[PDB]
Amino acid sequence: GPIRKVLLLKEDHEGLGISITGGKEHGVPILISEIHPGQPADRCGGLHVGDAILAVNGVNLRDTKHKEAVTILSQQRGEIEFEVVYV
Amino acid sequence: WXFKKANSRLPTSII
Repeated sequence: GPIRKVLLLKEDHEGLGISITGGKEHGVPILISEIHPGQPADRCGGLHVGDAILAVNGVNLRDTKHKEAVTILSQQRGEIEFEVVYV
Repeated sequence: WXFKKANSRLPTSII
């Protein structure tokens, strides 16, 4: 489908509530494999298992290795914009 | 539907 931009609100004591797989070294996007119930990703209601995370807060993750992408994602705070597309 | 490379068993992180 189309690119969507979705806002997630994460409190400082919370994680994002996603499992992510993929990355440049695998020739696939950064992908959401699980959405954990009640955590910020679930609450925003705009993200699905199978979504590729193209960018977070304007950080392009289309050509980044797994670990680096996870690091960038885990550094995000507050109101976080995900640019996603369903694969 | 079907076979997407992005569905294959790959290293995963929980965040």
